[PDB]
Amino acid sequence: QSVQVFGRKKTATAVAHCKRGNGLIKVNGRPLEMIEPRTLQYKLLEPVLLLGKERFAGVDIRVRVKGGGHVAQIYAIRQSISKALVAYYQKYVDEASKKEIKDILIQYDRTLLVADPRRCESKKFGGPGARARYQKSY
Amino acid sequence: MLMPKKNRIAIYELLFKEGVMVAKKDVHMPKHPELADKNVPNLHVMKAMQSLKSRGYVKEQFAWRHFYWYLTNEGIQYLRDYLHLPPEIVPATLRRS
Amino acid sequence: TDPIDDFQVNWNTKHGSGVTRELMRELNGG
Amino acid sequence: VQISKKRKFVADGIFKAELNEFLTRELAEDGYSGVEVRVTPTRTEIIILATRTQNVLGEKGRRIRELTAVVQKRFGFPEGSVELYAEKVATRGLCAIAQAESLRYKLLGGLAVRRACYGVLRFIMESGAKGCEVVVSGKLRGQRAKSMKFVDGLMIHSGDPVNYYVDTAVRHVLLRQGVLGIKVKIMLPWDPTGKIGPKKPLPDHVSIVEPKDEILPTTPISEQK
RNA sequence: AGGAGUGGAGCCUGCGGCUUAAUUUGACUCAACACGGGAAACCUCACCCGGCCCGGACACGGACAGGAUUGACAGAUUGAUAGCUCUUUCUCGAUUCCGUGGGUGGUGGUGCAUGGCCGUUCUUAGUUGGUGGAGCGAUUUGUCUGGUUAAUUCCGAUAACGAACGAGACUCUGGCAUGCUAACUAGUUACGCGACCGGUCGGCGUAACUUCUUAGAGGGACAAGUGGCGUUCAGCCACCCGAGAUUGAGCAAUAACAGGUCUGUGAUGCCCUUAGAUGUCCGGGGCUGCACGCGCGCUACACUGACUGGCUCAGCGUGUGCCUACCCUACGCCGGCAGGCGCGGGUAACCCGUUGAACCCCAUUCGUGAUGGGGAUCGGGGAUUGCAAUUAUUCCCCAUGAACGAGGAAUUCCCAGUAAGUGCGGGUCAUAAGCUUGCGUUGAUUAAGUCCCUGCCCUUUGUACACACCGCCCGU
Repeated sequence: QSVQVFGRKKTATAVAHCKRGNGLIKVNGRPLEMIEPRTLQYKLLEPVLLLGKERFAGVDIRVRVKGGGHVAQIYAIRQSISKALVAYYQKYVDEASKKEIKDILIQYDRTLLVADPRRCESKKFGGPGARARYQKSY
Repeated sequence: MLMPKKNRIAIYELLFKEGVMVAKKDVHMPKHPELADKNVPNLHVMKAMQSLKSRGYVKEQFAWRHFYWYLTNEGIQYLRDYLHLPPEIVPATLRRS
Repeated sequence: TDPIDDFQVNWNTKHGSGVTRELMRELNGG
Repeated sequence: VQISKKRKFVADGIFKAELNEFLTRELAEDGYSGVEVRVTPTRTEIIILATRTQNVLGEKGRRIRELTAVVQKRFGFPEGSVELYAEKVATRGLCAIAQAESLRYKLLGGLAVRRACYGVLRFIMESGAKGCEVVVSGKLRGQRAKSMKFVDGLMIHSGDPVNYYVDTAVRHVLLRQGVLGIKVKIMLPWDPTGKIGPKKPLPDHVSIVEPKDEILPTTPISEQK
């Protein structure tokens, strides 16, 4: 089923297909325990063990990713996982524990549900960068 | 112009087939865009136009490095005289009007 | 040529007196 | 033989600019004021708005036959398959280049600058226009460059609406003392439904419609049919 | 408070003077010095030149009708295969040749003669009527003590009231469309294609829904909600929801300059230019010079690291074509280096492309050095667009480790996806970037303040200035 509601950061995005499966989370043919930077795995296991590894009781989540930058994909892959968990937990099951885990991860941080609207600004001529300008000649 | 008179009259005939065309501003162009492969040097095309400018019966509206020919009734009369031909050869565009 | 205009432009020039006279001619007399 | 969209559109722009320049330098005396191009299947039509239509057409249309005879030999139009049209300009107060060329051929004839500028000013504000700026720079007399302005009525000087509510024309005058540069900027009043000014209202202004009256009986009543 | 730090180190179009005639230009206060969209065999040429040709044509008078060109195996040599004062005389017939004239030449000198043109005070917040009040009047008030604001933005005081241009507003947008028109140049899931008793493929499984990229309409964010300040107002500061509680830029006033451009222009003013024509047909040198001063910038001085290579993530774009070969560019053979032929892929989200890319993801000698930070300093060779790479200019292979131990005084630039690090793209373009213009990618403690020593001249004030201090002026 496709209850995917984006989950984004910068120009990279993730779509978290969710179904009633095995409880194994897959990221485009590779497990979330093994990602190319080899450094942000804790950033990926943060949501699940923050809310509880016991929650996944036969739910197969495959996230497909596309965009620029690896770390830019992260903070959205995990956002997509949290969105898929929210959609699953809103579709049928109760809300009291949903609100409990939501409060816990909201006090944990804010980049698990709501995307960062930030983006790279254009560069203005007459300088090397958007805000930096060349040196003054005396 | 170290150029034969028969070719000048040929240029006059080819112009008389119409009323006005345009010229490319260049003296190094071997041929003519309208008279392609007819042994008509572009520099001599502007030579002809500058000669009739000296006469005072033709003008130009030069634009974007392109001469824009003109022709007044006295000039058409002179060209139809030097061609030694009847004035019956009116521009074919009125036959396609 | 409108003498009001001529006075407006040339009042401070060498012909200021002349344009003043022409303006006065136009203003009153008909 | 197909060509990319960017290149074909830039070629169309080049072609239009070429026509604009050629017809502005060719028919300025005859009051040429604008060229527009339309396309029908295997046919190109060109309509030329002009202040002096009797002077842009000519006797029996012969000049047009001449005109198409010129263009057809420049831009690649095959003989006999192109026609030229002309419409009188609805008002000379909605286009700046018309009054620009008028100023050119009023000063080229020999005329004090101020007289022509004020004649244009009164012509424009008897046309219902909401503002006219004629800036003339050069050497009016003597050997010094003084820029004079002939400013009449209010005129917007910034923002987006300058795209449409203001129409501008730059021109040069070639006298025997030198060159006089003019800019004519004509503001278009608000004329929706009628093509004199822009259809859209001025974006920064608000108008409140008059109130709708009340009828409030103190004793309730019903209206059966 | 602080941040690449250019300044400190050898390599740049050009600067300012700098070996044998041409290394020459325009721009001396930023707002000229990587600027004129500027790395030049040729047209990169504004420049002694060696001169190949009149592209001097034509009113009026000609020895007036025999002036010349297309003469190339030649001895004819200063363009020889253009008879070059060449003994002999070869070539489309009055058409190049004779005079004050007129221009195909005006990138020749003055932008201190001018014109659109932008720099520029100005990207600040300034500017001006009407009616009313004051003054004989020029003028003044409005346009202000003050609070507020990014703002002459408002509030407030108020002989002013009401307005206008500018600011604001506008528009594209950055940012939520889970709602909606809807793709076969877009894309994940109903049955086997090569594997595991149910899980996993960009050769993809029959089946296919707009969630996942483009581009449409409408919506949404308003200091709207609460709290603390405030002349209790305009507003300011905190807080919950929310995608978003300052996304970035182009438009930008009245009026003006003696700021640069006549070397941008078929827009132009007496002088050299009257054909003895500062390139013009052909084209063989020139801004392509060496002693040094803080002109934008370049790779570094190292162990947060260059370095065997493992894994793998980009976004604007640019792309086969009018005197336009040359543009990207999927395989076989060869060739480390560039490249030969073919079946094809591309007018284009169909073709490269899933820009597999590129920075980083740290398993290799590395340890404080002249070797591996630091190709910055040698001679040879394959060769593709280039008749013409002479300063291997530009496509690489070997050897060359000079200097730099993060660099004085004066001192650029920087508040959020910013500075900064990082590569790809467009401009120039034989295929070309140390420059510039866009794009992504990675990505802060920098303080939410004051006017110092920097400018901007707003108010009060003085004036003998008004050509306005580069003024005026006194005396020997």
